[PDB]
Amino acid sequence: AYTNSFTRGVYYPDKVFRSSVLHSTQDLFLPFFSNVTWFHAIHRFDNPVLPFNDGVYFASTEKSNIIRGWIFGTTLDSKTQSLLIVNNATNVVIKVCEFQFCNDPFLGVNCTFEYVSFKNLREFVFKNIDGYFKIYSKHTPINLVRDLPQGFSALEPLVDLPIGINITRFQTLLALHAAYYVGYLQPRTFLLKYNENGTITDAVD
Amino acid sequence: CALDPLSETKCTLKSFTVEKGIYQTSNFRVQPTESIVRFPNITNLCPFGEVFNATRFASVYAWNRKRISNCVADYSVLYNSASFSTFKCYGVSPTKLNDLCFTNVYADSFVIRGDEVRQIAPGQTGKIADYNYKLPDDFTGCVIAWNSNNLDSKVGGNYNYLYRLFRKSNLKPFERDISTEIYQAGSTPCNGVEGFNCYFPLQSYGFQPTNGVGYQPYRVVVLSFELLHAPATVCGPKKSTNLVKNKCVNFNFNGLTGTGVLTESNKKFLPFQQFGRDIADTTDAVRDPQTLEILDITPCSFGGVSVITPGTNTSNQVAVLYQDVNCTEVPVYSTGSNVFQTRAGCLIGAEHVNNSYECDIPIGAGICASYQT
Amino acid sequence: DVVMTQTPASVSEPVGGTVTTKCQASQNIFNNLAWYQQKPGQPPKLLISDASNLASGVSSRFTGSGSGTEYTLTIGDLECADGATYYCQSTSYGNDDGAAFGGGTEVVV
Amino acid sequence: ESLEESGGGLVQPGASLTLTCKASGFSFSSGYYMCWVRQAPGKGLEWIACTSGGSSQYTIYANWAKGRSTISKTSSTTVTLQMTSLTAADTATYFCARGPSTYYGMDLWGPGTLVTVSS
Ligand SMILES: *[C@@H]1O[C@H](CO)[C@@H](O)[C@H](O)[C@H]1NC(C)=O
Ligand SMILES: *[C@@H]1O[C@H](CO)[C@@H](O)[C@H](O)[C@H]1NC(C)=O
Ligand SMILES: *[C@@H]1O[C@H](CO)[C@@H](O)[C@H](O)[C@H]1NC(C)=O
Ligand SMILES: *[C@@H]1O[C@H](CO)[C@@H](O)[C@H](O)[C@H]1NC(C)=O
Ligand SMILES: *[C@@H]1O[C@H](CO)[C@@H](O)[C@H](O)[C@H]1NC(C)=O
Ligand SMILES: *[C@@H]1O[C@H](CO)[C@@H](O)[C@H](O)[C@H]1NC(C)=O
Ligand SMILES: *[C@@H]1O[C@H](CO)[C@@H](O)[C@H](O)[C@H]1NC(C)=O
Ligand SMILES: *[C@@H]1O[C@H](CO)[C@@H](O)[C@H](O)[C@H]1NC(C)=O
Ligand SMILES: *[C@@H]1O[C@H](CO)[C@@H](O)[C@H](O)[C@H]1NC(C)=O
Repeated sequence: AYTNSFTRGVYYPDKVFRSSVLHSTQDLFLPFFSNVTWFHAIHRFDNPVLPFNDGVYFASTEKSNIIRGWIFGTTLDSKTQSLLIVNNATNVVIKVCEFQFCNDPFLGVNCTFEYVSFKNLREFVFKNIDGYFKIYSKHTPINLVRDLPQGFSALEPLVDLPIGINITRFQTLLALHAAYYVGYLQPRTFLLKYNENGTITDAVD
Repeated sequence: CALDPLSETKCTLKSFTVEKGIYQTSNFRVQPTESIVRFPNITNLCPFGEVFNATRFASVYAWNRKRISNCVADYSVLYNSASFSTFKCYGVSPTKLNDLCFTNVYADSFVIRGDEVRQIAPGQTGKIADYNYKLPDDFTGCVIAWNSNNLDSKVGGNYNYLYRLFRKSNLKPFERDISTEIYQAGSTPCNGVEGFNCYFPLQSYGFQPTNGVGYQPYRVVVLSFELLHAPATVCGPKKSTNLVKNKCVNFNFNGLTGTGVLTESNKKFLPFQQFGRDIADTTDAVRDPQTLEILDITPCSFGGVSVITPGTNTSNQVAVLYQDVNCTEVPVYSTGSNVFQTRAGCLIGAEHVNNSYECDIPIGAGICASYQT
Repeated sequence: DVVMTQTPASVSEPVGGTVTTKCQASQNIFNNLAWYQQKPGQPPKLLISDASNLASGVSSRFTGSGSGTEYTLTIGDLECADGATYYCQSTSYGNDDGAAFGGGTEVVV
Repeated sequence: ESLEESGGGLVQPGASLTLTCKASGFSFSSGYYMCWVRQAPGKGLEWIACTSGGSSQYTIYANWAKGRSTISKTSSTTVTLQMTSLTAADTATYFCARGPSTYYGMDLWGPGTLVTVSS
């Protein structure tokens, strides 16, 4: 099952501030009205393996926060060093340690780098450029439970950790005692409309 | 060509007679007053506070070993502390230790009585140095010990601290051995712990507050260093010079390295954003990394320098118009008695007159200068 | 290199009195000071080290105190043989702080 | 123990001089520093340089004589120090003193030698 991402998937390309300026940037983005992939997790139903291919846009709408973390690695089966992010209520954990995981690892209800920091829809972009791993996030409320709604919402950077490990494959975690969308980025020039306050209110491909 | 504005006009015109009018001769330019670098605050400050003011140090024979790397080691806290009385340290000056950058740091922390505090030094021989902890001859570390009689010693003598007094050989530089093999001597029949010429190599000395200062325990830490044979991971802090506003100063905020005047800006910034740019891709506002506020930057005042003069035959008196600049920063001309300000610029050497006549030497923005009685 | 400023240049005290000599540094030395007595025609002799410790064969009359940047040397019960020049010197051998002496201070009985 | 100096005396202005200190009864271990000090005929002591003993080659120069002195350990019992571009102000008495690695004061001072820079 697929869906089409109307306008979502745009982030601030850099920490530069601009006011009332239409600024054109050539960067890795998610195309407008592009078909992105749907996944189910209720009822069985499991999460499959995904590639990276120059960045991932991940948008999960949740009620009880089934999503619990991400795995980014070429192999991530204890073969080579792999980035691991685990989101717990206590704190967010980022490791590079090698771990062996089965085909369908479920969660009950050497390390090189480390970091510690359906009404709800969590939007994210994870990218790897110039050896830098970048995260952009938003948590706008959605009143539509069928699909992501028509509209726009900019994405704000949260972490710029230099992991330095090439990623060509990615997996998500779920909780077992819930659909989510995955898009794809590629170089596509955008024209972003900066507000008087610096917020990106509109963008054109 | 530099004596006075009339001479500058003559040089630019390449003629010894200058006709009545306004002639642009040179370019005004305000040089930066100074340089300010407001670098951000500490990225990863792992201190030696817990290493030094620890709950209890380890025994001298098996000392507390710590590795310091991938940090910003603040040596200033150690430098400012006057409680240290045996700062017997080599290779680096205490004041320049912050500037010095090393790949690795080793912390060897233990307790030593005042009698053998001397023995904690390279090239020194003694029972404690040769049995518990020895320093290398090529010692680049930093030895710091301070009094702890009020903390370590207890009533009736303290026995939680153990040291080795008997050993057949001497410890090689930076060697730890907790095996504590039984000491043997003479005919060596001592299979157990006690025998002829046999004693336990480990022992404990009662530490008392009323004991002599030489026998009083001191807390001692050795900061072993090493040369730059690799990219450095632990280093010192950076500069935190002050900020100056309403003055043309070269500034460095988070590597911006821009030159201009700084003012408080009414424009708002998003928390992640650190600086702003114009429609022409030129920086116009910077968020200060040290303190979160916005500073509007505008380029150093500059503009043409024009000489307004009548015919050199009529008179040799001239006026100077600095185009598009306010007279406050113009001096950064000799005839400072009258200095008038107009939209065209700052005019020096001419007096304003309420009366209006036909234009003779246009200046700009509806103002003309003329030579009259 | 740290510099030693030793005052007063010349002092005069009667027999049995006390004479105090002040030594100041440009940076913090953390003790590591040595007080010396030099008689004319004789190489300097050590009196006090570590700014508080007295060596063997040194009378208890000599006493050094102070910490940080300011140091003091006092000599009690002055004797006829005590007439000499006293010096203060940092003992930083391989610390880049140097071991420069201060201005010599002669004493008059 | 004892310390002795040799190689001093009259030196022509603008020339170079070499001074050697020889020890008797001990060796230049890594726990002792060989230091050099000078004394003007009517002035106080002026420190020159030091060199760590043992296998260490660490050496510290003074600010005034950073480029005009060369101190190095030739042997476990003998040390040498060289002056360059001698002037009349360098006429002084050189003392060879040892300094323990514990950073105590200098003990066992040498008798000293006089060097005169004149023609
Ligand atoms: C989405 O677009 C892709 C690429 O053109 C296409 O293969 C796919 O069939 C589309 N999905 C739907 C549901 O139309
Ligand atoms: C971490 O991962 C592997 C696991 O086999 C280990 O052998 C290797 O030395 C480590 N790599 C780095 C770069 O530290
Ligand atoms: C990208 O992955 C390849 C393996 O296909 C690896 O050789 C290369 O070093 C990686 N590049 C970076 C920047 O990590
Ligand atoms: C811009 O100004 C404030 C800044 O907080 C913001 O709340 C307001 O909604 C913004 N105005 C518009 C028209 O978007
Ligand atoms: C350190 O930098 C931070 C940056 O947020 C600033 O708020 C703070 O005042 C600075 N100084 C101290 C002593 O924390
Ligand atoms: C911790 O140790 C440091 C060593 O520099 C000292 O300055 C500081 O006062 C100590 N802290 C307390 C709370 O005693
Ligand atoms: C200046 O005026 C004088 C007298 O009025 C005249 O002779 C001369 O030619 C004039 N010079 C110029 C350059 O016009
Ligand atoms: C300089 O002139 C400008 C332009 O008229 C004026 O707004 C400003 O207040 C003046 N600045 C100073 C420092 O007097
Ligand atoms: C021109 O008029 C002003 C009032 O606007 C008057 O005060 C002033 O004297 C006149 N200017 C000069 C330079 O005399």
